[PDB]
Amino acid sequence: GSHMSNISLIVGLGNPGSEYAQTRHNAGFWFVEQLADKYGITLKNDPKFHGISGRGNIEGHDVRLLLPMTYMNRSGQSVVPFSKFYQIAPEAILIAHDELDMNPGVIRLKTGGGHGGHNGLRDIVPHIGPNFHRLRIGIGHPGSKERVSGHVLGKAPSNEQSLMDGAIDHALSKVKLLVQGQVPQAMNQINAYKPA
Ligand SMILES: [Cl-]
Ligand SMILES: [Cl-]
Ligand SMILES: [Cl-]
Repeated sequence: GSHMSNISLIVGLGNPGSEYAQTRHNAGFWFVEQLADKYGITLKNDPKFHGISGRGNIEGHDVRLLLPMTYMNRSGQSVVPFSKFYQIAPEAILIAHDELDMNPGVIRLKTGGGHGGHNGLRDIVPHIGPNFHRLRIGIGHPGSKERVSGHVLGKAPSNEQSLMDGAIDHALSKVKLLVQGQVPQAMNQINAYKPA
């Protein structure tokens, strides 16, 4: 199983299919796919856990990566059984997700808290509790609430995409701290990111 607060499972939230791959609600997929390429972790089909998943070495630590293929609001149907099967406690999980309550180009590491309205996190917290870590990738808010599906399922304009891409890149550089259990330092260094 996992061991303490060394991060050993990194989940990226999103929806499957080409039609959703560039949408804001796939920000977590972007981060995990980029992380997998950085470290040479193969993301392969994982039908048992309704996802795409991988396993490999990050900086001397055995780490698993998971992209649920459930659709966002059923993400727990992948995350929960996967984490349970591999005996990964919440404290060793990082979930990367889009965050409506933060600007494009803002990124933060958070431990605990609720779903903040995010329909993927909403499907996970009831089962494993809140005590996992989150990489909150700011995407902005559309203003109004009847309109959240339109914003998160949109493809950001180029300036906003560039801001998110820079924040994600910064966070990739801090995964070494996370897999080493240096959550406080990683939090400080991630949360200090500015785009310019
Ligand atoms: Cl959705
Ligand atoms: Cl935060
Ligand atoms: Cl969160």
